[PDB]
Amino acid sequence: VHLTPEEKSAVTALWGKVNVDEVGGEALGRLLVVYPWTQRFFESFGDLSTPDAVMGNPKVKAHGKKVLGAFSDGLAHLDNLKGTFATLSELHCDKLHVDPENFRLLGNVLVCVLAHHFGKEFTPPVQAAYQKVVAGVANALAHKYH
Amino acid sequence: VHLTPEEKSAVTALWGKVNVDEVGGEALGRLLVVYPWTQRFFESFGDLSTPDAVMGNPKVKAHGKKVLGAFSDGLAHLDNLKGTFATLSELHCDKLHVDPENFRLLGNVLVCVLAHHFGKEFTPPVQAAYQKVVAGVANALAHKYH
Amino acid sequence: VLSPADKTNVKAAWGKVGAHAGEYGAEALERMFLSFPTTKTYFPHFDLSHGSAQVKGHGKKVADALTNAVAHVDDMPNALSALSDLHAHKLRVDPVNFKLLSHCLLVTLAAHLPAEFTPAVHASLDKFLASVSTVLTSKYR
Amino acid sequence: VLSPADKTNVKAAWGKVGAHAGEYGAEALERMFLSFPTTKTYFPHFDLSHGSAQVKGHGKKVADALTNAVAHVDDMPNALSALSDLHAHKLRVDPVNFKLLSHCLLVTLAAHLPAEFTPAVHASLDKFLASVSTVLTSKYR
Ligand code: HEM
Ligand code: HEM
Ligand code: HEM
Ligand code: HEM
Repeated sequence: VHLTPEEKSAVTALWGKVNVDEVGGEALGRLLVVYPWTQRFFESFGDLSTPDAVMGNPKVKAHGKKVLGAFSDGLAHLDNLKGTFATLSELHCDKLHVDPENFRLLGNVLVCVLAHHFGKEFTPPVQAAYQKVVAGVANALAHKYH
Repeated sequence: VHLTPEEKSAVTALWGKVNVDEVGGEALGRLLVVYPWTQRFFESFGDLSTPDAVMGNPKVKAHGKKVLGAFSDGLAHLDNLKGTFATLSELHCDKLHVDPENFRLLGNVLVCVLAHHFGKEFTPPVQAAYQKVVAGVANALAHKYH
Repeated sequence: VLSPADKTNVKAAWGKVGAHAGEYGAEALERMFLSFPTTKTYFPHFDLSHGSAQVKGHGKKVADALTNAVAHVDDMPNALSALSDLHAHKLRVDPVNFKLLSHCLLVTLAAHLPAEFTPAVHASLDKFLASVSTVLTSKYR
Repeated sequence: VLSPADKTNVKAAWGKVGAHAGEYGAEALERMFLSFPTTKTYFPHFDLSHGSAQVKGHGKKVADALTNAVAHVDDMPNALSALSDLHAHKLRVDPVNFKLLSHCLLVTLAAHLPAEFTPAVHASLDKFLASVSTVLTSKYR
């Protein structure tokens, strides 16, 4: 995604230090809590009437688990995301009917969860690249709408 | 994009009766009035302090025709909107700094204009077509952001 | 977030809508399902096909509900708090959809009241539909 | 459009930031300027390089603006009334920028307050900043 080496370094460095098991879930829980309408796409998860069961909820953590794997996917497919998320594009759009704004919201949350755990070590410069990564995926994801 | 011969028909049909001297200006006028922050990109045009002011303005009527123009060109290459707008996209994104959400609002203003002119001749099936187009242009124009 | 002038037209417009409120709400609702298919899913228990009766049964509701928001335009978050709970908590509608139904209302109102759809009114109406929308989508948890 | 409980987290969050105010506003601003570079075109004359005393002067002006908003919370159009004339009539800031800035204050706070940036919290500040922005961009004519 036209990123520079600089922006590639700062990233792949901080992604390694990512809790491949707890961040995906931290994100989806946060989306679901702040952008509650996103909850409609997750009835089969069950209890989400409060911020706590949401965060706690296994399925969420279980799902956020996969979601992130897709982010790590492109984070080493930066020259071809449109491809990387084709099927994922076909799912959320044609089959799920998820409004593309939400992808920009989730990734924007993904930047918040990352900004939580890595505090100071998440600098404006880093953000700017991630913001670029999230933009990519986000749009790359909306493609079956292009 | 990709409409259906059913749609391609109703559009090219309707497009014909459009007054290629008023509509473009109509849309650009309402854009400016309804979503006023957009005036910011038009200081060079002069007086735009009141609806009548903006709508009256010939600088607006002038620019409106150029804009309408590009739609016409695009309606003609529904199979290559991305390329058709390639330079305009560098123009609007890299050079002018317009936020893409605004391309979507001009497209919706246009559609309100076609409804205002063509009254009930502008039917759900037809607007649906047009909505496919203006979305298309909107997406096409936004590429230097993709 | 409106204005004295705005409200004036919101009425001036409503005015020439009067007892057509249901004829319109339908068309808006239909233009919406037609132009933006994803919005359909919010109505599975619905024969959406043209002329659908329940669709019109809805059109009149929505319109009336708007007629309310115009009258109680100064106490909205309150006079429409039953609909927010419905649309935010229960139904859980994406805020993006209120943008579409609103656009379609402006289009509908557009093609049926060519004289009240003046740039300054359009601007006004747009602001009004904007606020109502923030209401019905403002109680999420 | 904020539940009495939101305001709670807004004041236990505002508090935990206190003197960092002017400091964090500068960091919220830099993130915006770097992550979303078009935003720079609204400050033509400024120097927006790291440690720019210009950014920091403003960052605080901004953070003060907020604490002032976190005060007259239910009479915002009126408290922030004047700032609405600057960003809406004089500067005509694209409303999309507000969303950009708000997302940065957020990321700024979650990197400097892990002890108070829990979910229920996060959604409170977002509802808040959004209402803040709605107003500062709500007067356009
Ligand atoms: C851009 C960020 C996102 C990524 C990377 C992502 C990724 C994924 C992945 C990898 C799956 C599992 C696919 C499979 O193997 O079956 C999935 C499923 C799903 N996602 Fe997302 N997602 C994102 C955003 C969203 C948003 C914004 C929503 C709606 C609020 C959403 C709703 C769903 C739903 C309902 C499923 C279940 C699909 C099924 O199993 O039938 N996702 N997502
Ligand atoms: C998506 C629908 C739009 C189309 C088809 C379109 C098309 C055009 C065209 C054909 C030109 C003149 C190019 C030239 O002669 O060099 C132009 C110029 C311009 N447009 Fe747009 N435009 C659209 C939306 C917008 C929006 C939403 C804005 C911001 C509110 C905007 C702002 C401008 C400005 C400031 C210029 C002057 C460029 C110059 O003088 O170098 N346009 N546009
Ligand atoms: C102008 C904005 C809107 C207004 C004023 C409005 C108003 C209403 C009203 C008055 C009702 C029925 C209330 C009752 O009988 O208890 C209703 C129901 C409903 N609305 Fe809306 N609405 C709006 C936008 C939307 C949008 C954007 C959607 C999503 C596409 C939506 C989806 C629904 C659904 C699914 C129901 C329940 C239908 C049923 O099963 O009976 N509404 N709305
Ligand atoms: C959290 C939302 C925001 C708040 C609370 C805020 C607050 C303020 C305040 C308090 C001032 C100085 C007012 C005065 O002393 O007269 C100001 C000035 C200004 N703001 Fe904002 N602002 C916000 C968002 C934005 C955004 C998104 C932009 C667009 C990039 C922007 C652009 C400007 C500009 C260009 C000035 C004038 C600077 C100068 O000439 O010294 N603001 N803002």
